[PDB]
Amino acid sequence: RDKVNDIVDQVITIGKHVKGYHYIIANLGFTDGDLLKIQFGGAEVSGFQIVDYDDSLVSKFIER
Amino acid sequence: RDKVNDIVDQVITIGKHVKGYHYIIANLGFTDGDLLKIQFGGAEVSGFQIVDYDDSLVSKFIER
Repeated sequence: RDKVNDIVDQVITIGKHVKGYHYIIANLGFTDGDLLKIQFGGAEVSGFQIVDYDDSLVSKFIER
Repeated sequence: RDKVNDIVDQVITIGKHVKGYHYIIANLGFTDGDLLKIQFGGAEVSGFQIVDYDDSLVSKFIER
C-alpha cells in the first residue's frame, strides 16, 4: 500500500496518469490507498478488494 | 500567488496540465509560487519575473 502511493505520485508528476494509460494495483487493498489523485487524471485504474464494504456484516463493523 | 496555486492544483487534478495546454501567470512573481507540480506535466507555462536572481546585487541579498 506504501510503494504504490510512491509510484502513483511519480506517475502524476510525469503526467503518465492521463487517458491512454491503464494501471492495475495487484493487491487485496484497492480502496486502502489514496486514489483521489489519479482519479481525475483520465488513465483507467483497476484493482482488487477483499473487504466488501457493501456487506451488512462489514458495514456494521465500520459503524463501530 | 495564492489563488494561482489553487488553480494550478485543480488543473493537475483534472489533468489539464499535459501537453497541449499553455498557461500564463499574470504577475511579477513567476518563481514565487510552486511550479514543481505543473513542471513535468507537459503543458507550457510562462510568466513574469521582476526579481532577477542573476543580478550580483540580488544574489548578494539572498546570501544574507
